[PDB]
Amino acid sequence: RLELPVIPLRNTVILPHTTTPVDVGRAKSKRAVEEAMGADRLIFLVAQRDPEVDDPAPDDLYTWGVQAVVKQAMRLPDGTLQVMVEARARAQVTDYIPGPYLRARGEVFSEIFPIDEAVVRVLVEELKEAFEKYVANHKSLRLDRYQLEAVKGTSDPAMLADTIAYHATWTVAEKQEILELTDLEARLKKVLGLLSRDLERFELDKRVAQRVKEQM
Amino acid sequence: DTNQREYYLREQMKAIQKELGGEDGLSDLEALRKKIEEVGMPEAVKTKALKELDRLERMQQGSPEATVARTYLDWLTEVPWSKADPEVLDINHTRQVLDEDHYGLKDVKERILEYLAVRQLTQGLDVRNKAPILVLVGPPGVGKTSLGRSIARSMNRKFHRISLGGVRDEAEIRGHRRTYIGAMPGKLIHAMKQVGVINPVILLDEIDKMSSDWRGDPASAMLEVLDPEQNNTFTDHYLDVPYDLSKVFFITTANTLQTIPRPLLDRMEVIEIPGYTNMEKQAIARQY
Amino acid sequence: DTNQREYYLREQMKAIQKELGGEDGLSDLEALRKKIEEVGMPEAVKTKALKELDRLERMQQGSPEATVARTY
Amino acid sequence: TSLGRSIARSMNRKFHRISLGGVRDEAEIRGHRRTYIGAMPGKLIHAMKQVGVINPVILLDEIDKMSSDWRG
Amino acid sequence: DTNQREYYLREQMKAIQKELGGEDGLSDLEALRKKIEEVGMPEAVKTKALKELDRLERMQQGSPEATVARTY
Amino acid sequence: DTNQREYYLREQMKAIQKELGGEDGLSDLEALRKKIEEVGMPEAVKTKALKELDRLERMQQGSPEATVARTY
Amino acid sequence: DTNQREYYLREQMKAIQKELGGEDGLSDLEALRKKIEEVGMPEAVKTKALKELDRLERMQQGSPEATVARTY
Amino acid sequence: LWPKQVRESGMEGRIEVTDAAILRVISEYTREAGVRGLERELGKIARKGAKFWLEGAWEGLRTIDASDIPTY
Repeated sequence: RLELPVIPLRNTVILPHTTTPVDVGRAKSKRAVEEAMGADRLIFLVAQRDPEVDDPAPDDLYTWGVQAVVKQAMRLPDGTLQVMVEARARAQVTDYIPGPYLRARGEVFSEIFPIDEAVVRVLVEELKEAFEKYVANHKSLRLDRYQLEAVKGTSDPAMLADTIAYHATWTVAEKQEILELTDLEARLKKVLGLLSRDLERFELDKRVAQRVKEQM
Repeated sequence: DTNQREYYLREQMKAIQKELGGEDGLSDLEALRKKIEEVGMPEAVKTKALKELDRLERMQQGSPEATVARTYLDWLTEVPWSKADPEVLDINHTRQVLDEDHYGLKDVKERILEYLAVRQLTQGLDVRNKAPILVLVGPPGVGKTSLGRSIARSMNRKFHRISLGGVRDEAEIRGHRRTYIGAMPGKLIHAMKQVGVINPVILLDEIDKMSSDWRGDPASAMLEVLDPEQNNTFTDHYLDVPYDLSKVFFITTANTLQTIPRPLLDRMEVIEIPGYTNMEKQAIARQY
Repeated sequence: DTNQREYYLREQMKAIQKELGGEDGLSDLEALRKKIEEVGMPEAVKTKALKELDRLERMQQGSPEATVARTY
Repeated sequence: TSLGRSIARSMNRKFHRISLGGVRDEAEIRGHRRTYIGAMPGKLIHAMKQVGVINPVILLDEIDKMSSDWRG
Repeated sequence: DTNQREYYLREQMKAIQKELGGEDGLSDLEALRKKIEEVGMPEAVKTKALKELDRLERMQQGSPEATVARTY
Repeated sequence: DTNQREYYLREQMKAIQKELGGEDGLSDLEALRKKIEEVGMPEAVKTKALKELDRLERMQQGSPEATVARTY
Repeated sequence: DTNQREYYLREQMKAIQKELGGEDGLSDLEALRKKIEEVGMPEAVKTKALKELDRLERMQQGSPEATVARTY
Repeated sequence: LWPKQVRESGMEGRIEVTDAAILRVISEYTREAGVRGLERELGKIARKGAKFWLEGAWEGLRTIDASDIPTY
C-alpha cells in the first residue's frame, strides 16, 4: 500500500519477521531506495529475471511481491547502499506504471500469527526434519544450521518456509517465487518436493560414486 | 523430481563437455542431441540415439571420439525421418505439369503416366510396389534431370541428383566404421540428407559406368536398394537402424543397356531415352 | 595432474552412462539377458551362454563385449 | 600472372595468387578440423587475409593437379 | 617400474615438445577486439567474429579450442 | 645460445625417441618408401613408385597380383 | 619337482582363468595341461607338451595359441 | 498367375481375362521354358489396365480377349 518506488531484487532475499541487509548499488535503483526510504520508510520489493536492467519495468517484474518496512535509515551513494529493512507481511503486485518510477501497491504492514497449530506444527516438524537431514548432506556444500535452531519458537509456517526455503540453495528465482507467494501450504509442499529431489540426487550421487570406486 | 535429477545430470554432462573434447561443434552436438527429440524420428532411431547418447559424454580427448559422435548426431538429425511432401494423387495433374517440360514428345511421358497410373492406384491397404523403379537410358544431355524435374514438380516433391560414374566399391556405396573421424556414410545417406522429406526422388546417375574392380560389389548393395522391401531394411556400414527407404520413390539414369550388372537386370524396367529431333530442340532454344 | 583429472571425469562418463545399472547402463541389455533364462536349449550350448553371461552388462563406448555377445 | 596483375589494376582492384597444385585434402582447400591448434585454413583464406579488398582477384595455380588420397 | 618409466618418457616427450618457444603479450586481445569492430564484416562474418569475440577473453593461449579460435 | 638450447632440446628428443622401439624399428613400409627416394632415378619412376607404395596397404599379401606389384 | 611346479601353475592358472577372460578361453588350458603332466606319457609327449605348455595361458581371440595348444 | 497379377496391379473384380487370351499370349509373347515371361506379359496387361481405369471407368467388368492384345 501507499505507492512506493520499487526495488528490483536480483541479489538479496529478505526474511519475514527478521531483518535482512539490502544491497542495491545500481544507479537507477538506488534513487528508488532513497525515495522509498523518504516515502515514510516503506520499500516495495519485487524480483525479476527477465533480462536484468536497472529499470523498474512492468515487463521484468512478476505479479508476486513482498513488503519491506525499513528498520535502519542508511544510504551510501558512493557505492552499494547499505540498508537493513524487514518484512512482517508478504504481498502481491497490483499496479504497473512504466518507470522510473514504477508506482505500485502491496499490502498492509502487520504481524501474522497462525490460527490452527496442530497440522501446522506437524508439517513444520516434517519440514524441520527434512532440513536437518538435507543439511547433513549439505555438509559438503556447507551452510550453518544454528540459524534455524534459534528461531524454533516462531510457529508461523509461511515464515519458517521463507527461512528454510532460503536456507537451501536450489535456484534463486524459485526462492523469489516462494518468498513472494501468498499461499503457505503450496510453498511448504514445494519445499518438501525440492528436498525430495535434492536428497534423491544426493543418493544417486552416492550410487555413482561407489560405482566409480568399484570400477577403480 | 526424478526427471529434474536426470536432466540435471544432462546439464552436468553439458557443463563437463563444454570443458573438454572437440568443442567448436560440441554445443552444436548438444543441439543435435536436443534435435533427437525434435526431429521426428522412429523409436528404433530414438533408441540408437540413446545408444550414441551413451556413446556421448566424451570426457576424454577432442581426438576423433567427440567429433565422430557429433557427425553421428548430424547424420541422425539431418537425414529426415517423419517429414514428407504432400504428394499429388493425380496423373491428370502430372500430365498438366508435363505439358511444360520439353512438350514431353508423347512417347515416354505416357509410359511414366502408366507407371504412375498404377501407382495412383496403390492397393493392398498399403503402398506395395513389387515393381521396378523404371530405370532410364540414353545419351546424357537429353532431359534426364529435366523430366525428373517435372515429375518432382508434379508430385510437388523435390528432385535431386547423386552420381555413380566411376564407383567400384560397396565401400563407396556403404560407408565404414564410425571409430575414427573421416568415417562417413556413402553417397545415398547424404543425398537424403540434402532433402527434408521421407518422400523425395533420387536420380541415380550413370550407373552402368559403376565398374567394380576392388573388394565388395556395389551392385550387391544396389540390388538390395532396388528391391522394394530390402530398401526398407537397407542400412550402410555407418549406421545402426535401417532407414525406411520404402517411402522413398526412385528413378535412375544410365547410358548402356549392356554393361549394367546382372541382378540389376531384374527389378528394372528400361525406358530408352530418346535422341531428340531438331524441331523440338529448336523449340526449346526458342521458348525456354 | 591433468590426466588424473581426465581419468576421473571419464570414469564419471562411464558411470553416468550407467545410471544405476540394475536397470542397465542402457536397458535393452537385460531384455536380451532374459533370452538366456527363457529359451529352451541344450546344456553345453546354454552353458557357454552362461559363461558369456558373466561378461555382460557393458556399454558401447566402454567395453564392446555385449556388443558382440547379444548378437551371439 | 601478368594477365592477372593487369586484371586487378584494370579492374582497379587487388591481385593475389596462390597454388592449388598437389592438394589431396581439405587442408589447403578448406581448413583443418577445429579440435586442435595448428589447424590453419585453406590457402584461399590466406589469399583473402593477405590481400585487402572485398573485391580481390584470386588466382588458383595448377588446378589440374588436385586429387584425392584422404579427406575426400 | 618399467611401464611407469615408459609413461614418464612419453610425458617428458610433450614437456620438451612445448619448449623452444613461448607466447606472451595480452594487448593482442584488445587489438583483435578492436579489429573485429574495426574491420566492418557482414553479419555472416561479423557474427562469426562476434562468436570468437565472446568465446575468448577467458583464455586465448591456454585451452586448445580458444587457441585455434585466436588464430582463426 | 639459441642453437645450444635447441641442442639440449633435440638431445633429450633423441634420448626419449631412442627408448621407444627404435622409431618403429624402421618398419617395412617406411623403408620401401625410403629406397625409391634413396636411389636417384628418372622422376616418373618415383611417381609410379610412390603410386604403388600407396597401392598397397589394402590387401592381405595373399593377393596373387598386388603381390606382383610389390615385386615390381 | 618340475611336475609339482607345473601342478602349481596348473592349479593357480585355472583358479584365475575360471574367473576371467579364460572363461572365453574356457579354462581348458589348465584342464588339458592335466594331459601334459598328470597322465602317464612318454618323453615324446612330455617334450611336445612342454613345447605347447609354454603356449599356455594366452590370449583367446585373434589366431589363438592357447586353443591350438590345448588341442595339441 | 493372373490372380497374382490382379494382386500386383489392384484391379480386383475389375478384370476379365479369358483363356483364348492366354493361348494368344504364350503363342505370341513368351517363348521360354518357364513362367517368368508370363509374369512379365501379364504385368504389362495389369499396368495398362490400371491406366485405362484411373483415366475413367467405362465398366465394372472388363473382358480381355484375343482381340484387345496390342493395346495392353
